[PDB]
Amino acid sequence: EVTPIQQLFLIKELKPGIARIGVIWDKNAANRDEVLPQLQRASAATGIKVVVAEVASLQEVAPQFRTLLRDHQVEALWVLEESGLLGQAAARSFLIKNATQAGMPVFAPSETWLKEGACVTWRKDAEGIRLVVNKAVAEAMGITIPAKYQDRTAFL
Repeated sequence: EVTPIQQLFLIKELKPGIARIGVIWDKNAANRDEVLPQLQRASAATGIKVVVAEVASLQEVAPQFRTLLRDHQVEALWVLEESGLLGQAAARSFLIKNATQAGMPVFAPSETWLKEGACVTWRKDAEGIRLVVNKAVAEAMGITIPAKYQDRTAFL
């Protein structure tokens, strides 16, 4: 319900200064032809370069993540859905741990990721976007809440 471009504009204010972000995309997720060109348009609109790494199985997750880190030097990890592989505990734990140990916040699609170490997720209410924030991690990662959302932010 929060669109990819709305998400990337939020990310721009949550981690200000960010210039490169990494997306891990499940090749078996729905809507690739919609989401993936929207990411490139979001990139041009926001000024943040978006690099997408696609994965089909757990053995692809680790090498693809390292490509994002060494080849592209991304500054955050962004996961847009968790219907399949990214909804598995093994993939979720791997991505959060290796992102965190690289100094990268994780912007995640559900509170399950927050319960495991991700920084921020979001929801759309009648009064607009609301943020859900892992207070412990977000404080350590230097996440900043835009002024409009100060009153629309819940801690896990």
